[PDB]
Amino acid sequence: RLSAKKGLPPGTLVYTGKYREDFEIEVMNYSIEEFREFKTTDVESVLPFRDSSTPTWINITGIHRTDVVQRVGEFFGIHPLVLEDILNVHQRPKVEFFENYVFIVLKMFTYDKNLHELESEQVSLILTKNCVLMFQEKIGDVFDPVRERIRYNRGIIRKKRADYLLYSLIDALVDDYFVLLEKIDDEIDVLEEEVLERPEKETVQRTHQLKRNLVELRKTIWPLREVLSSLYRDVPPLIEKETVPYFRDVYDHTIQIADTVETFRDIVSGLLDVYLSSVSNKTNEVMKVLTIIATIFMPLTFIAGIYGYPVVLAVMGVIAVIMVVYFKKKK
Amino acid sequence: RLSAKKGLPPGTLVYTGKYREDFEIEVMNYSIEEFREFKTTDVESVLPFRDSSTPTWINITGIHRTDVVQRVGEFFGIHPLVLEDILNVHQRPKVEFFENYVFIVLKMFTYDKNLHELESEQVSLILTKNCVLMFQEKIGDVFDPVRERIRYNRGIIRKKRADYLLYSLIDALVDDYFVLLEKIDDEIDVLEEEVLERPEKETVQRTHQLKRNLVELRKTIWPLREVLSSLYRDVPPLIEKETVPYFRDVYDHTIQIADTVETFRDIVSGLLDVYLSSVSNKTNEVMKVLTIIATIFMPLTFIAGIYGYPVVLAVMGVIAVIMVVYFKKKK
Amino acid sequence: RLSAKKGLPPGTLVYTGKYREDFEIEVMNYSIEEFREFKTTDVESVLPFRDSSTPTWINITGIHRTDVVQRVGEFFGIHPLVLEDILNVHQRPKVEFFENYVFIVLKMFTYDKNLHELESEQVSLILTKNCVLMFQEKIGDVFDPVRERIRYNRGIIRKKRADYLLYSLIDALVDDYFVLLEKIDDEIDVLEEEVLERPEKETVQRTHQLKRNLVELRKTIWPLREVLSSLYRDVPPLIEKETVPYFRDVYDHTIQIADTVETFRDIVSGLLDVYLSSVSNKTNEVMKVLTIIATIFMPLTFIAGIYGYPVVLAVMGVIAVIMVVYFKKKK
Amino acid sequence: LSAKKGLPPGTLVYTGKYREDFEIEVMNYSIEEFREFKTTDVESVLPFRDSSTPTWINITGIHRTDVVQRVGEFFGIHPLVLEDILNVHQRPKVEFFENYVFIVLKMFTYDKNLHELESEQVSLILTKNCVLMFQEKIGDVFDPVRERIRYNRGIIRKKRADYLLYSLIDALVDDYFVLLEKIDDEIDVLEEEVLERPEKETVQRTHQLKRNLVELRKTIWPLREVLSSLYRDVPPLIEKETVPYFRDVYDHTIQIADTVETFRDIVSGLLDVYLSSVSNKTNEVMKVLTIIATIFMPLTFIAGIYGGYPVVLAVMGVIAVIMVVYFKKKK
Amino acid sequence: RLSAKKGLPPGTLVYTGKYREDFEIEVMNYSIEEFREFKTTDVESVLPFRDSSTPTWINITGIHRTDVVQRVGEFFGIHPLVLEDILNVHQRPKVEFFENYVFIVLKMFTYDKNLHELESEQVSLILTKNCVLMFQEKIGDVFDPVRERIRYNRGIIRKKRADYLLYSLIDALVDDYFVLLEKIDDEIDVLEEEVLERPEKETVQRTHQLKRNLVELRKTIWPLREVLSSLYRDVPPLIEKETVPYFRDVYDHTIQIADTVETFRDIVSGLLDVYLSSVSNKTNEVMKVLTIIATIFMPLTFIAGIYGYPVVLAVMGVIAVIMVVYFKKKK
Ligand SMILES: [Cl-]
Ligand SMILES: [Cl-]
Ligand SMILES: [Cl-]
Ligand SMILES: [Cl-]
Ligand SMILES: [Mg+2]
Ligand SMILES: [Mg+2]
Ligand SMILES: [Mg+2]
Ligand SMILES: [Mg+2]
Ligand SMILES: [Mg+2]
Ligand SMILES: [Mg+2]
Ligand SMILES: [Mg+2]
Ligand SMILES: [Mg+2]
Ligand SMILES: [Mg+2]
Ligand SMILES: [Mg+2]
Ligand SMILES: [Mg+2]
Repeated sequence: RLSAKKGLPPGTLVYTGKYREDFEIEVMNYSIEEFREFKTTDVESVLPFRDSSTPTWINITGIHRTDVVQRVGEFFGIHPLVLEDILNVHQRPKVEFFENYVFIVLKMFTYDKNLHELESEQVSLILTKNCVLMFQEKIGDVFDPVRERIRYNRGIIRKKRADYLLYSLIDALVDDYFVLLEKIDDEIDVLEEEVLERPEKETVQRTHQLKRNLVELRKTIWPLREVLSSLYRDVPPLIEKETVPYFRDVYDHTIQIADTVETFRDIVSGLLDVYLSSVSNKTNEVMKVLTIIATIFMPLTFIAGIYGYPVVLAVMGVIAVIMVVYFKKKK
Repeated sequence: RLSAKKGLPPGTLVYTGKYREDFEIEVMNYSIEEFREFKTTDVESVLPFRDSSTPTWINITGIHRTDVVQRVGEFFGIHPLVLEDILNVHQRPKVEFFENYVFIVLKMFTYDKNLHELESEQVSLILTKNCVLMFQEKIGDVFDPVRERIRYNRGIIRKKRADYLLYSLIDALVDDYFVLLEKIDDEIDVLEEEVLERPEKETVQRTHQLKRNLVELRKTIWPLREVLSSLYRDVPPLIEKETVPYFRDVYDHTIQIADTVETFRDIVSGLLDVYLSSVSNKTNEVMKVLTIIATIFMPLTFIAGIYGYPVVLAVMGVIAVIMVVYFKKKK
Repeated sequence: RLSAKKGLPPGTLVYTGKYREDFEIEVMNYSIEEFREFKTTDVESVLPFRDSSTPTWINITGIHRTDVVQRVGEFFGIHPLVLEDILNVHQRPKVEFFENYVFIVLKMFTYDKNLHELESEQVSLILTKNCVLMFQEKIGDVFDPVRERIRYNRGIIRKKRADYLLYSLIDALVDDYFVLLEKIDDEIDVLEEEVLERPEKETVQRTHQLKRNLVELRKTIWPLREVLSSLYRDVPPLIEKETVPYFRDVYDHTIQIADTVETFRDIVSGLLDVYLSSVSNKTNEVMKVLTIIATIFMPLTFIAGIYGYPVVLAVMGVIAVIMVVYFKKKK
Repeated sequence: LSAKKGLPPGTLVYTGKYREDFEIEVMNYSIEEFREFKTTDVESVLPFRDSSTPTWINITGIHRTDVVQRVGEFFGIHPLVLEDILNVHQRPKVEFFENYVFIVLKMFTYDKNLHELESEQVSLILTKNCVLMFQEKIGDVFDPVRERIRYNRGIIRKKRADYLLYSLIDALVDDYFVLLEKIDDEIDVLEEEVLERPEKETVQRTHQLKRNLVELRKTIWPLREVLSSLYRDVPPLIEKETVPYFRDVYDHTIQIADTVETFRDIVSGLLDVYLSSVSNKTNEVMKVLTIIATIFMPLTFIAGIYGGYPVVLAVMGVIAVIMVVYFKKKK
Repeated sequence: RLSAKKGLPPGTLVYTGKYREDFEIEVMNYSIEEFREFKTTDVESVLPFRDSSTPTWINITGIHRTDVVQRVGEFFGIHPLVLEDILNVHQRPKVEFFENYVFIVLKMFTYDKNLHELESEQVSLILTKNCVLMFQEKIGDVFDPVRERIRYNRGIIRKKRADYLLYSLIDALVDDYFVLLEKIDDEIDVLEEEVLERPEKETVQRTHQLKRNLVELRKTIWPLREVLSSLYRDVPPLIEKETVPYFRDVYDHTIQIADTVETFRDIVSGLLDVYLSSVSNKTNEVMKVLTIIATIFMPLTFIAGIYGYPVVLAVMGVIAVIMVVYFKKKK
């Protein structure tokens, strides 16, 4: 549903999401020499991989299938509290370190331009033995470049173990926030136009909309930085002075992303005061126009009114040009 | 608000609340095999349970009955300073660890929609031997799902000891803040309508009212996070590498709740500036309308006035349509 | 008053106060069995008490008598730097722990309602041997309930030693901040009326006045929290696992008072923006009234003016009622 | 001027603005006797380096970089320190070297009525039995300290050179109280003009004061850190001797910081108070326009339809007093 | 030119910059005795210098030449992750310490006055053995004074080793921020003119522009302080109690720069509210002018209108001077 699933016992596997469309399993098992890869929708087929001596990346898509999550969960010996965190998708990103596995929760965003609105999808990962278990809400992810790298043997991914695969997955995900930040920079640039130039009713709507989107963004990003901070200065089954430099590089991007997001909160928050000033000033002009038209034709209509002749007209042009050369000392 | 109860000695048991309606004791004593449960209003009947070898949940409702709190207090060996903390309900949530008992104070909120106003109830808990003493201000709580779990033997609560009962009750209370958060989100959504759309006198009232409610909400939630932080990374008679994972899960929700509350403070604080801009932009129109009507009929009334003929009327139509085709360059 | 007392040597006893009215000494010496109490204005009479084996509370009122403070100071062996801190009354509250005495400086406030203005008095205390030396600026304090408790043997104060007397004195003073907070809450409640309802010139005065008063209040309360924090987690001649729980209870109120004060800063800071919005929105009405009256009687006065007949009056009523049934589509 | 770029680390440039005067001034003293003189020949003060009795060498006019160099080398002061002496745009600070303490402070001047504040840097070096002092321009706050050595007041003559350093820092810190007093006056004057004399130059002074307060805070906060460091640290500062004295300056330092925060806070609101005073006058100016408008608009119209007589005047007084008794329902 | 370079393996050397114009290498190898210096565009010629026993400063300009960076990188044994950080030009400044080298990334700014806009260039440094490798985007730097010092044997740079050269290069770069800060102080001084004096549409543009520039500036300066904080209290191959005092001096400038940047954020952020008030008040005055002209010539045009004689004119002068001596009680 949404943020209530109340009075249920601790271990209860409920998908609180909204995507119940697809379901797919996808394995990739690889070594320095060779690699295999397949999709199935039968779970019992991927369970043997728990015991590979070679890296495997099991990617379960469509976790609305709580049955499936439970089965994989029990088989790999994952705590029910963890499985529950997998299936509840309104949640702090986070990392927890257990005996024989690392658990990570991350968000993966989408921004629709022009209908200025942003959705997220939760991704969970579990490193354990030679496996990276991945859990997703819906088909469509940012991990495609990583598949190619295993498939077409690019980079060093094939030489390296399962922890480096975790790295590689996290790095693909963090990098995507750069795409997202670029799109948001464009809305900001568009919006600081309308503000001091197209003053309007729907212009104020979009400002607030962006501010709101930024707050949501900040809410994910700051714990995301903490995730990567934790992965970097910590380290159990992450082959150490080996992969640690790589986590640190993602940690760095994380810090960059956080900084850029603060920068936007900052720029945007002033934006309304810029609009307020653009409009109060458009008021000032309307006022001046009213006031000069008023200030000449008020006495002129008065002296023409005291009745009850080209010397009246002449006084009417004298006190009319001493107005206009007084609104040459302001206006 | 009874925020004063001054010049009384440290040990003094005064209920500073406002609920003096009901009174009830309710025991639930349980084990893996069987369970018993009853209500009474005679205190002497519950005191034997102090020495159970099996988990017990004594729940005393209506702590306006200071005499009752004193008796239970003294019998379980609870410090007078703690008993006074129980009866005084204007207070930081908190945890205090003593020799043979943990003491906890929490708040439990109620939001009345439409009459946009929020009340709270304090709940105190004392874990000690195999007991969870609970103290409440008035009938009606969030612990109902927990009773069913003991009654109908759901979950694992019956296999686990008194500390897990503590957990289970806190967990039930923390979860309720999610209900409350959802209701507040709705007011926020409703309010960012009226602000940029139904500009009004009572609209500004509700904004402030919400802001106020948010501040009160923040005041409780932040120390609440600290309560659950303390329970998690600490631990005396809380069967350790057993129940600790559970408190941690509540700790997490606490962090989520905190985060969500900052997000509302943030969104709402801007809401007045959104209103300001919605209104400064409106005034502008009333001004333009006044100014065009002014600016044509000011000189037209003047030249018609300098007379005190269809060539006058013709000049009056020429300088009237050169106005209207100049407010086609703005307005 | 006052505030500079420059280029004087370190040890210099100047009263920088403003109260030079009264002077009084008042002793209360007590034990489990019996108690004595008296007032004097002769100092040499109180000095023997330094060597009681029983708790004594010497209360010197009117420290403008720097001579007296010096005498008592030297006799109990109190550092001249401390005596100077006693007599200088613009000053962070604080605690300083010396060899054979604790020194404490606190403020004690008065809020005059209706003439919305707040004064304070400084109170100093020195625990040393079996004495609590108290120093005050002017007659009238909050310690009256404490006298009663010694006099009429209430509570446990008579069983306990001098440190518990210090506690009692501090506890009485902190509790008075509750009184003061309640009075401030009332001004806030009254002020958030005038803001969105009686918009006015003197209304803005009171807001600022209150904000100012709150800043002054925050300035004292935050270091007050630090005083009590320090007394609680520290402890020399404070009979330990005895009186510590009691300091801890004051510590708790201190935190509550701090929290409440932040809450007011928060609430009040928005209050001007509420007024701004209440006025920017009214201006609107005054504008519309001007604009309707303007917009009908501008052209009506023009056509009646083109003349220098019940078909003129009929056109004047037709275009007058097509206005009013157009301000039935707004206004 | 704070550019002096691409010069090697050791470069002695005076980046100040005061090149007027130059003077040396020694005061050497002991418990028994004291000598003091002025010179402008440096070689005369260098012998003092080896006193067994406290000396206070005060060099005024450090635009004389040659002099600073000579004293520097002779006392064995690192060129990096010497450069910090001559560069006057700089965080106040304390640096502890092998055989000396180095301290940099600011010393302010506020000119009332031309609401503007200048500073002068003071450096100090404690080393052996010397306190070297370096100033930009004649005129300092140290006069009371000279008298105390001259006229053997206080205890300065009994105590060593570290107590002299204290005495000098204490004199300088105290001066900030003078400066804070003067600033409190501007604040009190300004919160008049804001809600009472609304004006163009009123807004100027607000900003000006805000700016002054930011510069002030910039110096005061590191100043607190200087004194914090001197207090809880201590090498050649005769310990449980002079430590109490540094601590007392430390306290003033904290009081000064707290008072400055109080002003930042008070003043920051001050513009919103002005905004509200004006948006409201707007309201009044509006009402006045609107009543005058609303009666004399129709009255000028009916007198205009011609083209009756004390029956028109009577209708003109009726619809004129039904206005005024309608602006008895608002206004 | 973006910040997306997505789905590429960790080690990938892409120049994400925008300057592809020049390319140059420039070595300076020096010792106490003598020095050599040359430019080349052939890389293989500089590689031998890796093994100098004497300090060398290799400065590669035009890192768009990724091939060159790769070659120097591998030969000096620099990790591909660092190389990638060299070529990626959008990036937290930072320091990373590896086995046999220190890596540092810094920015180097340019402010164009009058077209109020600021660009930056990245500079990377690697201290390794007796080399400082420097990497730049485009010809033109701040390091010229440092070349002179080696060339014309000034300062102590020739006596000192490679770590002092690093210091010298970082010190040159940090110093330039003072130039940049001076230029920005000028815009602020100019802008707080236009705000309270030349109120205008393009005046608000520049304010925002400057705020934006400040935020970007702050983004670089803060991690910059962290860079130099890290170099100072850390230290591997930086000859310790030797060069550390020097890094500390840069550290200090860094702190100063940060403090100055906060000061500007602070000053500038209020600048819009100053403009708002300067304009709302130009509203207030325009209003008063309209309202006095209105308020006299409204009734005067009415009584001259009631028809249908020097006693009419006399009443018209009486009620015209009782207005003007009523706008001597306000206005
Ligand atoms: Cl790779
Ligand atoms: Cl359960
Ligand atoms: Cl008591
Ligand atoms: Cl050098
Ligand atoms: Mg749950
Ligand atoms: Mg009490
Ligand atoms: Mg969980
Ligand atoms: Mg605002
Ligand atoms: Mg003093
Ligand atoms: Mg308590
Ligand atoms: Mg330098
Ligand atoms: Mg320096
Ligand atoms: Mg003191
Ligand atoms: Mg990459
Ligand atoms: Mg990188």
